[PDB]
Amino acid sequence: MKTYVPKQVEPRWVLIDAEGKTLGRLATKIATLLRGKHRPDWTPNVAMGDFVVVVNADKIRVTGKKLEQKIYTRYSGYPGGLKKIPLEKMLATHPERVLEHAVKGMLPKGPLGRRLFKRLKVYAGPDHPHQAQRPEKLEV
Amino acid sequence: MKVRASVKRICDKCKVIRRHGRVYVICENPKHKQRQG
Amino acid sequence: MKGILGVKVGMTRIFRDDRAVPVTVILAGPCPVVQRRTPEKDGYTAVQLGFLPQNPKRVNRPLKGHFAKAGVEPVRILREIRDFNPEGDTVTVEIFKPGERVDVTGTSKGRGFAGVMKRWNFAGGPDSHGAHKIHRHPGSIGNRKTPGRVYKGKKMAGHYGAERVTVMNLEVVDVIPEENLLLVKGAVPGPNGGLVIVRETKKA
Amino acid sequence: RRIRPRPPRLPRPRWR
Amino acid sequence: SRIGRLPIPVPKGVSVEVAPGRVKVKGPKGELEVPVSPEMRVVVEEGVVRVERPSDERRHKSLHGLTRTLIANAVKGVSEGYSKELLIKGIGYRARLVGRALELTVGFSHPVVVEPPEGITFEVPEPTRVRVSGIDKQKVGQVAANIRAIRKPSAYHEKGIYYAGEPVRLKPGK
RNA sequence: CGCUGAAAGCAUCUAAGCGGGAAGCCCGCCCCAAGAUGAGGCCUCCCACGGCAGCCGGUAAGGACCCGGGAAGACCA
RNA sequence: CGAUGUCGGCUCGUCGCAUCCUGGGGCUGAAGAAGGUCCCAAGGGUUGGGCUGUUCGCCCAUUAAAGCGGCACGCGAGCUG
Ligand SMILES: [Mg+2]
Ligand SMILES: [Mg+2]
Ligand SMILES: [Mg+2]
Ligand SMILES: [Mg+2]
Ligand SMILES: [Mg+2]
Ligand SMILES: [Mg+2]
Ligand SMILES: [Mg+2]
Ligand SMILES: [Mg+2]
Ligand SMILES: [Mg+2]
Ligand SMILES: [Mg+2]
Ligand SMILES: [Mg+2]
Ligand SMILES: [Mg+2]
Ligand SMILES: [Mg+2]
Ligand SMILES: [Mg+2]
Ligand SMILES: [Mg+2]
Ligand SMILES: [Mg+2]
Ligand SMILES: [Mg+2]
Ligand SMILES: [Mg+2]
Ligand SMILES: [Mg+2]
Ligand SMILES: [Mg+2]
Ligand SMILES: [Mg+2]
Ligand SMILES: [Mg+2]
Ligand SMILES: [Mg+2]
Ligand SMILES: [Mg+2]
Ligand SMILES: [Mg+2]
Ligand SMILES: [Mg+2]
Ligand SMILES: [Mg+2]
Ligand SMILES: [Mg+2]
Ligand SMILES: [Mg+2]
Ligand SMILES: [Mg+2]
Ligand SMILES: [Mg+2]
Ligand SMILES: [Mg+2]
Ligand SMILES: [Mg+2]
Ligand SMILES: [Mg+2]
Ligand SMILES: [Mg+2]
Ligand SMILES: [Mg+2]
Ligand SMILES: [Mg+2]
Ligand SMILES: [Mg+2]
Ligand SMILES: [Mg+2]
Ligand SMILES: [Mg+2]
Ligand SMILES: [Mg+2]
Ligand SMILES: [Mg+2]
Ligand SMILES: [Mg+2]
Ligand SMILES: [Mg+2]
Ligand SMILES: [Mg+2]
Ligand SMILES: [Mg+2]
Ligand SMILES: [Mg+2]
Ligand SMILES: [Mg+2]
Ligand SMILES: [Mg+2]
Ligand SMILES: [Mg+2]
Ligand SMILES: [Mg+2]
Ligand SMILES: [Mg+2]
Ligand SMILES: [Mg+2]
Ligand SMILES: [Mg+2]
Ligand SMILES: [Mg+2]
Ligand SMILES: [Mg+2]
Ligand SMILES: [Mg+2]
Ligand SMILES: [Mg+2]
Ligand SMILES: [Mg+2]
Ligand SMILES: [Mg+2]
Ligand SMILES: [Mg+2]
Ligand SMILES: [Mg+2]
Ligand SMILES: [Mg+2]
Ligand SMILES: [Mg+2]
Ligand SMILES: [Mg+2]
Ligand SMILES: [Mg+2]
Ligand SMILES: [Zn+2]
Repeated sequence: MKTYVPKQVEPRWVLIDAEGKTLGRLATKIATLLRGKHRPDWTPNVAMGDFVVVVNADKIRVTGKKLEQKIYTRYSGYPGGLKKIPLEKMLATHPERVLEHAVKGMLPKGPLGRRLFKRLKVYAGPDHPHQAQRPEKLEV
Repeated sequence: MKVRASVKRICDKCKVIRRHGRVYVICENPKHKQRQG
Repeated sequence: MKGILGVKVGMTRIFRDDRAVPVTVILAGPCPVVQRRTPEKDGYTAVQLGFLPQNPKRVNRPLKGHFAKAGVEPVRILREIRDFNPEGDTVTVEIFKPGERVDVTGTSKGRGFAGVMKRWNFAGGPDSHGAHKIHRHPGSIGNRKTPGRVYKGKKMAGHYGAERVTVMNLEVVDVIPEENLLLVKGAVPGPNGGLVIVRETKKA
Repeated sequence: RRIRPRPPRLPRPRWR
Repeated sequence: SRIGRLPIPVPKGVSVEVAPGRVKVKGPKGELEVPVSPEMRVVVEEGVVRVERPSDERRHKSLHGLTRTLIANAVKGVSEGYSKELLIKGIGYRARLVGRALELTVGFSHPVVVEPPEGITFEVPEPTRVRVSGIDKQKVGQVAANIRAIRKPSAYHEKGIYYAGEPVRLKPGK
């Protein structure tokens, strides 16, 4: 007998409210949902995890003094092109990237890895445009 | 202001405070003001 | 933020108060507006100006259809001016009076494949004292094993010119509205007969 | 800046 | 030996009303909103308000005294009000009102205008006395320090702007 | 450098909070830039073609080729 | 050691900051001007000559200043020699 591998399944849609949630402790469960490791028929070689819509990513919460001390970082390739950006300003200017970055580094590297990052759809503010899918609201 | 690694009182009117993660020493005689560093 | 399209025509010096002022002359007007960018429609705010009338033969259907939504005759060049919403539906040289200061944007004279001396003002090598076939050469371009590579944006020979250049805060010396001319003190990018953009300056 | 002069290790590449 | 527990006498008749994280203090001179840590408890008694701590550790002993003087200074604000005086010294220096602003002549190449912010009133009796008048205690000492900053007390002479009662310690010149 | 201020009846720029403060940091200026595969937006143009998410053909709006050239340019563009 | 070309110059730089100048500062045995001292700050800038192969240094005339250092004592499939 050989281990069941599934006929490719249709995904599930999922809405999460990021308000008041700690950054890393939402990022972990979101990354699990993306990987489909909440599924009894999980198959490591295919993308079967759900789609995850995140709302109120601006009101994501954070412990310690991170708001001023967490530094997201970028290298442009030129001499001097290391840019430091504190979490404070990241939230004021691109508040969806906070959750998107955190969630990223907890997703495998590689094609399937960077293919799942596109099945996460983080939004600031309380609404999202993915009404057509009618995502089951998940509590985490 | 004196910056050093040994901030001590110098006179009896000297005061040892710790503001913003650093030990200062403030006093009415300005030559006594000290930050640690 | 007023702006107008025009061609650069040539340079001269007029005289003004016992002082000779170098000028370059720009055939500015007139520029019919053919589309308006609004925050509802397009997110930002800008006016699409046209310039130089064009032989209706040489204008395809889609382009010709664009003009018809606005009732503008086929024109040669279309260009936007950002954060400009003029009252009329024709921008002319009248929006500039003398004393004002302008920014002029134009495609510079292309110098083609430029060596490291003409392009980046390098010094090259000696012309005697032993110099060996490196007279117009750049020299070192790196270090050694560390980093063992060349920095991005390392200034080298290559193409130079025929790029956009905005020269700023030029005094508007005169305006000849009958001729759609526009005097401008100093130098303006581009060759004679090249299309420039004249805008209200951003200085103080 | 090294104060003691550093002796060379190679002779000048001499035509064979 | 304890500021946090000393009750706050409420004059007649200023209202103190309690809310989460804030207490409002209406009064004949205005109103002021005082923010109160939800760890401290503000209780309205007969013509007296009182503050209590929910424990006996460092942060609760600290929030106690602070929130007390905060409500205390809020009550003196909407009843008596607050005021500081500044004493211009030095031969050239003087000051005058201009409608509502304050024009200081303290020896620059220019006078210095100061625009009073909301809730602050400028008064000039003598031309060497300026009076910062306001209901908000912290806002008053602010503005006064701002004005004194414009020409702080020199260290070698008796000229500048001096706080009412500020001593005049100088050092020798030669 | 301060304001207001406890723990610590005083004091303290701080433990709650708020000011002020560098050619430096972030925006601003100029230039590149949707291969930004996350490949965006707007205006406009053609449109149900014939035969067994496919295929083979004829077309539409357009485009390319070739030619005269150009302060564009090594060829290409 | 079946080769990792070696000083100095030229050229092209880039980085660090134990900061020469410019900016912001506290103490001063700070009257003022001008200094000393320490703190923050690496954005930009940091001249031309005489001497010696010289780096270094001394000197001339200036300057806001004439910083010190890493990059195989940066850089010979770039040049010099
Ligand atoms: Mg998987
Ligand atoms: Mg935080
Ligand atoms: Mg792996
Ligand atoms: Mg000692
Ligand atoms: Mg004291
Ligand atoms: Mg152009
Ligand atoms: Mg040149
Ligand atoms: Mg050049
Ligand atoms: Mg040049
Ligand atoms: Mg030379
Ligand atoms: Mg030469
Ligand atoms: Mg030779
Ligand atoms: Mg030879
Ligand atoms: Mg050669
Ligand atoms: Mg030769
Ligand atoms: Mg080499
Ligand atoms: Mg490397
Ligand atoms: Mg070009
Ligand atoms: Mg000028
Ligand atoms: Mg000509
Ligand atoms: Mg033309
Ligand atoms: Mg040496
Ligand atoms: Mg041989
Ligand atoms: Mg008190
Ligand atoms: Mg005077
Ligand atoms: Mg105090
Ligand atoms: Mg605080
Ligand atoms: Mg002040
Ligand atoms: Mg500020
Ligand atoms: Mg400047
Ligand atoms: Mg562009
Ligand atoms: Mg595209
Ligand atoms: Mg584009
Ligand atoms: Mg990317
Ligand atoms: Mg893809
Ligand atoms: Mg597109
Ligand atoms: Mg858009
Ligand atoms: Mg050209
Ligand atoms: Mg060609
Ligand atoms: Mg050609
Ligand atoms: Mg060897
Ligand atoms: Mg051997
Ligand atoms: Mg070998
Ligand atoms: Mg060999
Ligand atoms: Mg070899
Ligand atoms: Mg020499
Ligand atoms: Mg300095
Ligand atoms: Mg200074
Ligand atoms: Mg000093
Ligand atoms: Mg002095
Ligand atoms: Mg003196
Ligand atoms: Mg330092
Ligand atoms: Mg610097
Ligand atoms: Mg000689
Ligand atoms: Mg010798
Ligand atoms: Mg020597
Ligand atoms: Mg000097
Ligand atoms: Mg100086
Ligand atoms: Mg010199
Ligand atoms: Mg160097
Ligand atoms: Mg070397
Ligand atoms: Mg060689
Ligand atoms: Mg050499
Ligand atoms: Mg080599
Ligand atoms: Mg020889
Ligand atoms: Mg020899
Ligand atoms: Zn003392």
